[PDB]
Amino acid sequence: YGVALESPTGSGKTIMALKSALQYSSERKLKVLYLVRTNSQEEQVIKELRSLSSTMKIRAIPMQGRVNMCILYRMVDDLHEINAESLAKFCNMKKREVMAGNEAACPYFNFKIRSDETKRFLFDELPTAEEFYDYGERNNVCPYESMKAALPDADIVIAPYAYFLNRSVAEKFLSHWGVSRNQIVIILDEAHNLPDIGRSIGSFRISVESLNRADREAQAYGDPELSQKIHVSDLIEMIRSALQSMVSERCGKGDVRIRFQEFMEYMRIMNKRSEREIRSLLNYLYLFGEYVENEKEKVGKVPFSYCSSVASRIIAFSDQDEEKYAAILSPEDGGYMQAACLDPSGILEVLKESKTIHMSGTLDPFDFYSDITGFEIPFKKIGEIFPPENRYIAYYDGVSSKYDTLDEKELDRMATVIEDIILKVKKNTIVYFPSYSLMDRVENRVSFEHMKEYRGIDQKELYSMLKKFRRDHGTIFAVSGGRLSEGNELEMIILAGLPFPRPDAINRSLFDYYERKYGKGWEYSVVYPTAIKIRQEIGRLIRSAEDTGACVILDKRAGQFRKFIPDMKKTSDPASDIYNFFISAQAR
Ligand code: SF4
Ligand SMILES: [Ca+2]
Repeated sequence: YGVALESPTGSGKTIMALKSALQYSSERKLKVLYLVRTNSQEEQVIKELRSLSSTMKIRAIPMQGRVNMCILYRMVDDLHEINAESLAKFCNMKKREVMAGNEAACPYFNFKIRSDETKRFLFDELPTAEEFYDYGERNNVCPYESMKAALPDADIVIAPYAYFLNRSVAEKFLSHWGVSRNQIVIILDEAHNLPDIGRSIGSFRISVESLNRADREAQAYGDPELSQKIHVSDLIEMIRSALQSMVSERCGKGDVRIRFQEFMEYMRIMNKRSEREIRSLLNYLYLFGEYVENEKEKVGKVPFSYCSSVASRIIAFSDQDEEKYAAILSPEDGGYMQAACLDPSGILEVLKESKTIHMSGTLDPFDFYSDITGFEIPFKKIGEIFPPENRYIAYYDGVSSKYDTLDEKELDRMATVIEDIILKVKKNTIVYFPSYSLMDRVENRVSFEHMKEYRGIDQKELYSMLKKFRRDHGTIFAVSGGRLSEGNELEMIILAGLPFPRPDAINRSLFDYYERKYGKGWEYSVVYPTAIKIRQEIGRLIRSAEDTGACVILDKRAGQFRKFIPDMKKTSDPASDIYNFFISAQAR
């Protein structure tokens, strides 16, 4: 039901896909779906599809949910949480008012949704979703409805994972396409993220600021009596103080694992009631949400209720999840409790109901991906092989890690070794750190003109640095997991510390899960993901068979990763060996 392929990185990954997935494609009616995580990857796919469009016929359109593609809803209202359901009701009512006679109701709903001009743009130019949104904006035509209008005559579709893996959304999506999950083919772009996408989509949380929000909604819409003497506002106060007492009492320096029944226990003891009562009041809150939703709708607002969406998430929290999820409490962002999905096999399972094709270029040992993802498929290493002498991977002793976030002494060795390498190699380097504290500690010990990448991010200032990166000079600092992971220019990578997952309660839980299941919690929850994080930087450094680069790791326990990286070396003088490597590269 699936195939996993590995291509050496860059400009090819998605061309190879249709070149390895014209198999089936259209001889058995099938539709080609392209799932993508970030919008940055989306366009790296679409740019490829655009190139091959002149080769032979392909009719593609990007597809995304109203949550992204509805223009109106951000002007009419602006909520801090939202969902596809509420936007459905909202929009359907607007379309009613337009079709009834009030075109102003929603000025983006008109003939242009079905016009040749619009459909020409979608197929002949094949924009990204962000690009087709902009088109729609300037042309006063709804992007979403346009996509859905163009969909039934589309052979190929490029959508986010979070769109399709939303069960209720996928059903409407396919009901309009005409295709069924039998008649589909799904290409999983950068499928090395599949495990993480599952755990992400699967998880949910109830945060204090979310209760705060429902509290204001409660006051807005009557704050009626749920029980005789307990109002909506009172119930919310009960639920927030359960959470706050839990965060106060249960956790210190950060996250903590708790048991799901604990919240209800805290709920029961504090307020002197049993489950029946608390379950009921929680239900009566969801019902109030339903009232709020109806009341917002009949006015013309987006019918989204914080009390409705909170009610369900608490019910969901307290009810299921004991085996495949973990109950994490957290002090962050006022506090929240979370259902951390530890095993994404059950979320991703819906995919093997269609034919899947797992594209990456970075999932070295497949067993881990198969065991984690729960995908029992063949694995082929389809990719014309780049020579190993064109690459240089090595790890270094000096900066010996007895602790993972301590020792000023061994942090000086981190600064010096870096400074020796960059000043001597003199090439376009980016130094990934495992955290912001180590990067900030190193930067003030270091004394060379570099380029920061601190929290805040914002899309505009990311390019301002990227402009000066490609053009002149060289060095850039970044935290590994950050947004420099989304991209000639590059040449050397200095992993200033091996990018392990943080001492989370979640990562602790994941270890336990893959300890109780395979007796290898370390290999499954720490190493394999870290190896795949590394390989990715190595992969984004060398994309061509004629491109060159180096990648050092400053870590004493980096030796582990030889069986994941079969051409890694070890160094005691990395500065000189990398320089000696680059002299050998220049030669040719
Ligand atoms: S037609 Fe209007 S209400 Fe519907 S998704 Fe488009 S902008 Fe939103
Ligand atoms: Ca509802």
